[PDB]
Amino acid sequence: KHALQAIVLSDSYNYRFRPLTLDKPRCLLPLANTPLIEYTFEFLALAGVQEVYVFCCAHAGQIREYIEKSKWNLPSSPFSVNTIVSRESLSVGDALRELDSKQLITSDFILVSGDVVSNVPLNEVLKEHRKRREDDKNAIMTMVVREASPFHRTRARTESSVFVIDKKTSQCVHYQANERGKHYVSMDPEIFNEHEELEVRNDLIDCQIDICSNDVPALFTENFDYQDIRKDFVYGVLTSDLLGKKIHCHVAKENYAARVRSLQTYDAISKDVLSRWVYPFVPDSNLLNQTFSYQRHQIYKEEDVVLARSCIIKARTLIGAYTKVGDASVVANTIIGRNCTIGSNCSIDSAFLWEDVVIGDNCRIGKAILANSVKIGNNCSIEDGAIVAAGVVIGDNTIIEKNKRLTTFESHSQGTLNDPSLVGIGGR
Amino acid sequence: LQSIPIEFQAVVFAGFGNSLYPLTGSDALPKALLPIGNKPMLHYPLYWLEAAGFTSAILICMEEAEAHINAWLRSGYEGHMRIHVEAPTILDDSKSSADALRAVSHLIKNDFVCLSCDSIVGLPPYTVLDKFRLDNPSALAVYSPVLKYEHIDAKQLIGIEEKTSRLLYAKSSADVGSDFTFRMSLLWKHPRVTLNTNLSDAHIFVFKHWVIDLIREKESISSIRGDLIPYLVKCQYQKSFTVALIAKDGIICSRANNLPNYFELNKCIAKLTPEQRLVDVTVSERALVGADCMVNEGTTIKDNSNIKKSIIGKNCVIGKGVVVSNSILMDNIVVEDGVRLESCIVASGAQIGAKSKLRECEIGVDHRVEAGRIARGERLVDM
Amino acid sequence: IFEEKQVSIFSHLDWRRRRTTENIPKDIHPAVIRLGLKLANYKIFGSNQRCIDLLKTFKIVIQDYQTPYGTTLSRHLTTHINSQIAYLVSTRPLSISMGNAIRFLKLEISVLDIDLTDDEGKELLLEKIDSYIRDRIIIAGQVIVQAATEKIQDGDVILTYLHSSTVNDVLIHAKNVGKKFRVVVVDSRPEFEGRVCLKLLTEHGIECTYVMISALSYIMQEVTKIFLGGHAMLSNGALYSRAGTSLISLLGHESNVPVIACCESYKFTERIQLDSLVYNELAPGDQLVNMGVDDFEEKPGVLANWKSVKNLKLLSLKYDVTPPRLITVCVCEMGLLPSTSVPAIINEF
Repeated sequence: KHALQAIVLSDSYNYRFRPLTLDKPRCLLPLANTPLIEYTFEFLALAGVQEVYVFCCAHAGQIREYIEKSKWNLPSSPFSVNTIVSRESLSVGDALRELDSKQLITSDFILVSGDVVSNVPLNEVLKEHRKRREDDKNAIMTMVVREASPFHRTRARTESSVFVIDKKTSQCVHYQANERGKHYVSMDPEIFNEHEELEVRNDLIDCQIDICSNDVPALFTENFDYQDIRKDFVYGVLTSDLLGKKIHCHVAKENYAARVRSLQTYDAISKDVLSRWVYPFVPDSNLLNQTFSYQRHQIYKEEDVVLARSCIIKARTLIGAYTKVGDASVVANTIIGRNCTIGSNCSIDSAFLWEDVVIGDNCRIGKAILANSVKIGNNCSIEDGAIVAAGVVIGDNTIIEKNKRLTTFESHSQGTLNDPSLVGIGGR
Repeated sequence: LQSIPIEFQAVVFAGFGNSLYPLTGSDALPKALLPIGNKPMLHYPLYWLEAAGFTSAILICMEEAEAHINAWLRSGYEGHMRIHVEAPTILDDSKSSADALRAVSHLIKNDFVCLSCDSIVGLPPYTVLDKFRLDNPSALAVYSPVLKYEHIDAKQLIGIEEKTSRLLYAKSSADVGSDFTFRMSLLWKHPRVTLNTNLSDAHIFVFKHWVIDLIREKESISSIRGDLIPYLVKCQYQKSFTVALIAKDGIICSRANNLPNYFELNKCIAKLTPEQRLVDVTVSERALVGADCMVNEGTTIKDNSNIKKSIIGKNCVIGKGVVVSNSILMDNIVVEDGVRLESCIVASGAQIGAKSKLRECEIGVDHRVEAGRIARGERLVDM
Repeated sequence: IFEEKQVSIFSHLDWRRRRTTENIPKDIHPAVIRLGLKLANYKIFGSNQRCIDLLKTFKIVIQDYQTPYGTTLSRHLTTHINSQIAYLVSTRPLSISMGNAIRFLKLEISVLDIDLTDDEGKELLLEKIDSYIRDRIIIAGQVIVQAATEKIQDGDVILTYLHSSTVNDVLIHAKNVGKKFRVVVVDSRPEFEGRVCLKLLTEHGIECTYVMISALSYIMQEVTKIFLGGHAMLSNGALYSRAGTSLISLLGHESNVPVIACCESYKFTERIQLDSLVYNELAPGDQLVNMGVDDFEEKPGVLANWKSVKNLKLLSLKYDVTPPRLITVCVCEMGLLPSTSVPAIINEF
């Protein structure tokens, strides 16, 4: 009832994005002209978190830094933020064991892997969690989930799971993640006897936003074989690998909640944010003192945006400040960062533009991410799935095929720089 | 006047029960005639059907029970309603409801209400019929909370999709025991399903007429609770339906609605007593008291005995110091003089004598009992 | 007495309903019974479908109808029919379209001049029931659709309120012929029929916007045309449709947007009411309890015990009288006419 704290496992999904994030961490990527971590913080602030620990590995320098000069390190901040640098591929549990070894956990804490976007107030979810625990100390964790439809566009594969819940006590008695190849749902009978009402739900979105008790970091040192909070911990609790413990669900029927854990979720959530689903967390709220203004058909423009006449920008389009768009250019369903330049006769549809991206005349761009200071030459075609990492310069009359990942760095992703750009890569 | 065609025809199944073993080894008086409120078991499904508007019902009977059932129908059966009784030869113990329903398949022409003789139903008839009318399913089944057994069978597992009334799991809560599966194809369609072990099959069904020939051609379907299971509306289904979709529904509520298929004769009988003053038509003497209890006609009980919280049928006298408590008495029972019947069910035609003390004991038809106190037993007469 | 006209301005509106069949009269045909249940239960169908089902049911009624030979077909068929009607109106008050089809059938019951073997008598009757359903409803509807569709221009932003069969057919047809437009669906409490509309229109691949009636002023600035289906068109030229329709037409007028009423001719009436309160249909007050986003999801409401609370009364009218000056054009199978020319059409039958 006092002093809650939250554990943010940043760096969880880095390398899922990687072409991007060979430059800046995943938690600092802009979703809709705003850093991905800011959403998580605004969520924890909404929850009333007093203390945050951000487990981070790659680019922890930048992360450490953003957090210092951010408003969350100011004295008026709702919670104190502390970073914990770990080694590569940090697991949930490895961090929990590290939390136990360092003895950092007081009370109940909110455990989150990656970055969340949510306007769901956890305050009442906490009260139910505390009241449940005040007579039963074996009630270990409350799983926050979102009511949805089976084929909901926000309900991806990780979120696609079957829950079997006691309709009154809201106790999860069964969990199995959906994976095609497995065509059955089966659980031992004896549950039936013990409960007397039971709801099997394939309509739930597993947000993996979890309220945990004091026991968890200690329980993860006791069970050192546990690495995933779902198929190791939850499975173990339900199969009694971890003795005599109770797991619980909270079904949110309102609001919004989701995690940016992949490219396709980053895309779908970006849509869900431009639609007012995560209100008040929308561009025109300007939490970082922007100048975003809402307009009809979900068009978000900052001040000092230069729109030439005969330029037409269609629905669900966001444009950062100091951005120029050329004559006869059509921008539809795309997000554009600060200080960009788009030439004449361009057609940009469902794409993503971060800061300082320059695009020359006569270009067709669609369903692609163009990181900071990416330059696109005249008469270029960028197709679906394309990921153009920061700094990359595409030469004139060049076509990037679907899904090609381009970078400016030392590794796996195809194609450095200099035009005309790959093929003909002037790539080191 | 009779411009109106027949919407439903009612069929009631009265097999003779192997459960209620002490009560039913009889060819004397069948299961369907075992009294509840000093009225035969058959009275209540027939009363419910008559109040439902029905004027004609088909009673599938057992040929040994043929004679006696007919006998009660001509005289004793109150509800002014006509019952065509067909006891097909084919039916025998090694069978249950749906083959009995198949043996008379030619008699079924319209949509048909399928009831059991042990269906004690207080649920208002219109709610049942209107639901079948409004939803228009191929079949609708009624369920109810299990009985509470004030006194000192296998649980039912029912998974319905709330909010459509659709029924998606009907397997008994024993029987498949090892792993109790739910095929994932049922969670992409109908993603939200409520399960219940709290409910009991009320053996009340209403089928669209085409169902009767799913019974005709398919021979394996023995009983209805072994016939509703195989409805499946979601699966691969390569079973040659001739006859838009198939939809099976269920309904439940808080009222008296269950089956004396088990020992539940006792608890149903007990339940069956929201009533006012006890009938005049039997004589009981000063030097004795009964109250809150049911006594039927032409039973007599003389001085200093005790009838506490019990049921006494027609044709019986009781007397010389008897204490009967929480017990049930049927018919033709010469309660020898002075006994103790605490929590007992005695069958009709049964004589019990020379001080016989029975607790929690069930004693069969045409069975004398002499002295000889015992507690556990259901008894008896030999072989 | 059977009457209660008090200080309550809603005291005269018939609130008595029959929700179940309990004690249902014996002479009621099965097909009539099921219709009585669906009329009193469904959220899904309105005047047009109500009339079609009513007629097709009455054919079954007459078809299964057996002549007594103390009288014959002409004098007593109209009485048996009257019995079925009395039961149906007790489950739910008759729609104008239903009442007009009733006068049609009853008239044609009488005009057969003591002629035929009954079976022939039945035989024709179902004919102009078949023909009434054919000409007055289905054929006319198709005429209205193409008449209305050609008023749609490329770039139109069309507003439809609730769930209207006629208007839905117009829009669907419009995209089928390849018209470039988008639809604005306005919904309202207690039950949200606009969702059924939105569901339908998006499944036919039409661009759609969805708002509540509270956001009418806001969304109207995008709207270029308003299409309305009618439960009935009054003889003074007024439109008698769902409860929020006048608000649609009023704010539409203020934004210089044409109000287009689409109504079949047989739904015209001789009735003229000067307000929306004298002739209307009461909806269950308990419908207004549900907290909003969904209906029948079981949420309790502060107002749940309103029946027991003194001076607290919940109320939802089903219908609405939209004044003639707010209707731009009436589109029937006679073509596009001023709504005021309704009583003229009734003379041309």
